[PDB]
Amino acid sequence: QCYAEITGWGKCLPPATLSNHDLSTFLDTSDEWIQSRTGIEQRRISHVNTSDLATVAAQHAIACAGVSVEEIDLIIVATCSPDSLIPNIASRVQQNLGIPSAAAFDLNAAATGFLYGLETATRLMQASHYRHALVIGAERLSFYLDWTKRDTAVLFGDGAGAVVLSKTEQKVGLQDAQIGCDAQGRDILAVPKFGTAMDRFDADNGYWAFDFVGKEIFKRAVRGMGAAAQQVLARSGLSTEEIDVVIPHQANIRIIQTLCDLAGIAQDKAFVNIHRYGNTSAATVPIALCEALEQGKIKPHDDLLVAAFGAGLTWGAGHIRWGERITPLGKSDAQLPSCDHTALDLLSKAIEHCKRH
Amino acid sequence: TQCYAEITGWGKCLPPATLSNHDLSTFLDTSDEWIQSRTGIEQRRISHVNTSDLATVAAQHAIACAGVSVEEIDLIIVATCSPDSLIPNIASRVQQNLGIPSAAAFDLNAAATGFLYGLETATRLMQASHYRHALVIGAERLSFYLDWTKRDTAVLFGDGAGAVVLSKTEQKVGLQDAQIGCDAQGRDILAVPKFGTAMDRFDADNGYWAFDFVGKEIFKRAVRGMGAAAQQVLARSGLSTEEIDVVIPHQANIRIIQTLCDLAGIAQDKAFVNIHRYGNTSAATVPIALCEALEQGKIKPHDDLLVAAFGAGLTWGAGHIRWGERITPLGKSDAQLPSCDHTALDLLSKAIEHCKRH
Ligand SMILES: CC(C)(COP(=O)(O)OP(=O)(O)OC[C@H]1O[C@@H](n2cnc3c(N)ncnc32)[C@H](O)[C@@H]1OP(=O)(O)O)[C@@H](O)C(=O)NCCC(=O)NCCS
Ligand SMILES: CCCCCCCC(=O)O
Repeated sequence: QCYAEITGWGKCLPPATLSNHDLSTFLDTSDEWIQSRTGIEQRRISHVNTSDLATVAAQHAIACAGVSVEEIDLIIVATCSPDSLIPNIASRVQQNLGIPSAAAFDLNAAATGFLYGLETATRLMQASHYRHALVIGAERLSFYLDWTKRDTAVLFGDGAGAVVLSKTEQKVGLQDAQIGCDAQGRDILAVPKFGTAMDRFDADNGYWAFDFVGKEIFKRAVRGMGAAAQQVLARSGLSTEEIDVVIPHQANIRIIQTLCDLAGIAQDKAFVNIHRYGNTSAATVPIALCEALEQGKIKPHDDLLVAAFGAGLTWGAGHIRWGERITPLGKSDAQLPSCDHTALDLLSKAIEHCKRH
Repeated sequence: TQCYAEITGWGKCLPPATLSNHDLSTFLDTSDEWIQSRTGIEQRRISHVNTSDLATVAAQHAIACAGVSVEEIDLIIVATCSPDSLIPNIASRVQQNLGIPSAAAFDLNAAATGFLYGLETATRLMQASHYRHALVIGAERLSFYLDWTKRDTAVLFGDGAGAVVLSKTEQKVGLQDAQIGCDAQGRDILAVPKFGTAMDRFDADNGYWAFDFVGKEIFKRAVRGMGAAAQQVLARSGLSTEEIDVVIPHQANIRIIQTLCDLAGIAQDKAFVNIHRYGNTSAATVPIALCEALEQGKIKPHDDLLVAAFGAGLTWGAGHIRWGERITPLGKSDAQLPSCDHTALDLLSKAIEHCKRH
């Protein structure tokens, strides 16, 4: 019996920041409404592709773990916004990092993708011959947004988070997990016409709908994450009070609060950074984990509950038992190339096109 | 304690519209003579429906074949590089279509090696955790991507889907050892760089994307990648090469398949080939081939199978499957695609005209 210890953690947030005030200059919205309803103050807009965000996050996690790129056997990138479909962006991260041989694939389960990835990498390592793995959640959601619709335009940001996993006999890392999907919620969070269903030669194919029914997402997410968390906790044999930290998906603060309240988990145990970055889909959990560790929220031997949901409607929860070390072995100098533009400047073309159309 | 994931169901979905080599000759400077001689491809299928619809039908056939209830399916993996949509994933669409409650549902992209990646992943998930039954699907609508003015690539690819159902068991069956990987130095020799979030969303000409393709370099890297993976798998199995009963390869090029077998010392007649009927269907190739090998009586109970594949990445893989007792379906499915009211040329008419005009 082995386990997959989380030995490295890292993040990459692009520098360009879009404030609620910035959004109010081109949409009929306010910082007052957004902060009160969502809890989001700011979000980051990438000047580079998803794979570049993923690469920097991975470099930080590798340094943190002190592992050699020659030791990495498996690379999973969880994303719904890959640079390209052919080939996958896991292979681009592999190419960028100079990792020889590793299995490299992209996984799409929306914002639950990082937990899906962590479950998958963990079980691969437990049942087969993978010694070290790199699991990355990375998104450039700004690509997708309709800048005339305030409902969806204020919720999402770009970013990437990463972990490195190391095979061990110590009972650490992901213990039980339950992942799933409520396919009856499929049509309430969707971009139906980007992908091979779109008309390739229609000049207006860029003006797609972002389907979004917020109250239905709320209900299904709470139900989905809640029951998954219960299964995990029940299988662990832990009482609810033994959970030290909750690392949730960062989509909505009231969802996080409701999840904890219905579970009877203390509100102050949930790590929240949505105010800074908004919803970065698959990046939310690994960015949050990385920041929780940086800010001293996770102690050695802590019991963590991870929980997430996403378009699908995918859902999941996991129980992580932390090991001995909460400090990086090394630091990485890795950074994105310099950003010569403001967030409004980056979005200028897309805003003008959506408004004209 | 030690369990295994038996392949208990297999199924396929090939769309009805057939594009012949003659059809291709009416709008490209090519001939059936050249294509059949050079590639061995006679026909390929062009879908009138989205990838998820192909995936759904293949799954229905596999589920009937396995005699499993949709309530028993705990995991759905769709390997594809041509999904209907990115948000949400198409695994969830298959789940919605089939009425599967609760199952983990995700899309996996490792190009044509995706089915083997999927089979490895589902197997290990079942071995290390609480998944009793899984559905693993390779499904593609590659016709979406093609430049119909370029005969080089336009004659090689097709649409389709294949599926398996896996069932947890104590019997030493299903996927035994596997080795999967990626040669990222081959990343730039097979690619469609400008479809995805790297593309200009508001450029009216963003549909006319280029391909990176260096055929001799793909050949070399694919043979090297699959060959060494197959060796690792065989070496870990403790089997001699003569004990392999059937090879189920990726159907990209017949000389690649031949070279793989020759360098491994595997008899050429053990490799199952259906590229002549369907061309390269990326992640669907292996599961369609497996399904057809079973239908045609090529796989016996207790046979040792070698699966091998490669794809853009350059991803690569091999697997050793030990077959169990049953090679016949428990049930048949009536599931079919909706009627196709168009010929393959009619389906491709708009895309052909646009590519020619541009
Ligand atoms: C076995 C192998 C020789 C197969 O070759 P092939 O792709 O079937 O055919 P080739 O690319 O060698 O083409 C041979 C000639 O036919 C011509 N040709 C190509 N497509 C044609 C068409 N549709 N009609 C008529 N002639 C054509 C070419 O001009 C070429 O001549 P050239 O060498 O002077 O350019 C292999 O070594 C190879 O090169 N494969 C390339 C692709 C590959 O290996 N994998 C792709 C999977 S994604
Ligand atoms: C132009 C798109 C064709 C599909 C390329 C991937 C096929 C493979 O992996 O073998």
